[PDB]
Amino acid sequence: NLAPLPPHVPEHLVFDFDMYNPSNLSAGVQEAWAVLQESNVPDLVWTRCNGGHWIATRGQLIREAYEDYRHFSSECPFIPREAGEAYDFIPTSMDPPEQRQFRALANQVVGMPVVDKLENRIQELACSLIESLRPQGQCNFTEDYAEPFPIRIFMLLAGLPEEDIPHLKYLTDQMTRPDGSMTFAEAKEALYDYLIPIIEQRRQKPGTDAISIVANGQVNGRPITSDEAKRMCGLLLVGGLDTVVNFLSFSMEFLAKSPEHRQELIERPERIPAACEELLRRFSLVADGRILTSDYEFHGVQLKKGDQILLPQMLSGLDERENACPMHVDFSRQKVSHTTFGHGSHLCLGQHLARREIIVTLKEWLTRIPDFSIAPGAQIQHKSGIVSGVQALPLVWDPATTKAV
Ligand code: HEM
Ligand SMILES: O=C1[C@H]2C[C@@H]3C[C@@H](C[C@H]1C3)C2
Repeated sequence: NLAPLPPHVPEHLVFDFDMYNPSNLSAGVQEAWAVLQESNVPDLVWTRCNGGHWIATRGQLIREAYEDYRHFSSECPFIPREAGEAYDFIPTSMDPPEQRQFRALANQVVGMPVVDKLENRIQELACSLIESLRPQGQCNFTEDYAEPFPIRIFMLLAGLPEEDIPHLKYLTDQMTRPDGSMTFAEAKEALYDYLIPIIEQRRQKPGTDAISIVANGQVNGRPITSDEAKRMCGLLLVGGLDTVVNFLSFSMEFLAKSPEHRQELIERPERIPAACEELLRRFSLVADGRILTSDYEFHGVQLKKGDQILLPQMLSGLDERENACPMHVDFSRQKVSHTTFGHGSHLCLGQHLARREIIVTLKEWLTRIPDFSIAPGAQIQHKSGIVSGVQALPLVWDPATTKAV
């Protein structure tokens, strides 16, 4: 289901890439996308899939377009257009200067200072989860770790019931990796139905949790509106529930297949941080976009007002012009170049938290379970979308090679 090519589009710029179901999926999701960067592919393509939209294929263009909010508006950041349109999250669906007051409040909630306060819990949960798995000699890493670890931390931060996870997680997933089961607007509303009463409650009676702080915040000197708070909290949820979770499964699938990479990290822990960045570059997973505010000519291509463009953050650090031998994982790259957390005014406030969680996982897993692999005859499936993911991750190990801490 291809949409008819609009008049302004040169047919030589056509490359029908399905962000929800790319052709090379079996190879790995990063590998499916990376098709976009082959020699046969122009820098700026038009896809007839998912209603028709441009895609920038190179790090140089992606960065440029991210910097340029004047032309590339966040007002409609998701594809398909109906999704982009229903999209009302704060501060993500706003351009500067309006975005700033909101970002500033989001940052109070998820920023460094919060990470620093949550450290011991992050550590405590990881060690608790891993120690619990260790003696088993096998898990479902996605379900057994990647999901609980980050989500239980977020639930704790937000002051929400762990019981709500399954419902919440389903809804967040419909938004990034739609099933057809629900439209975006519907998923969005259900999430909002959830949030509304909570916000009310926290406006009347303030906690110290993330939601209580957002609900009672000041922005441009006056108090945040209930609708505003609902719109920030909605984003905080998708961020917390759908990001780190997918990231850890890609990284663990790689560690499982690469003993040499595991060893390195065991012997020379001083490299953990560097390895983390390199994993963030290699297993990049987010792709959203922007909307043209007007007619514009970008790198010789005519963009029309209202066109959407996908600016795949995942792609920048996969770009040969940015990284020599991109698909190769090398812990000692002189320069790890990526835009994994985005670029421009919308750079991820949740990045400090995301790194702390990744570094603790790596440190803590490798300590106790140094030797593991993917289960004999399990087939690892990737899933593509706004945020890509791994279906299931069956791991096996010999209990006897583990170390109790
Ligand atoms: C590996 C993990 C993550 C990745 C790769 C990631 C990626 C991104 C990207 C690419 C953007 C900007 C998108 C755009 O410009 O439209 C973004 C923004 C944001 N992310 Fe992260 N995210 C991650 C984890 C988190 C976490 C754990 C949270 C906190 C709950 C979070 C909260 C946010 C927020 C609040 C923004 C909006 C900032 C603004 O609009 O000014 N993210 N993220
Ligand atoms: O609306 C969202 C923004 C862009 C990406 C990452 C995070 C959660 C979802 C998908 C921030």
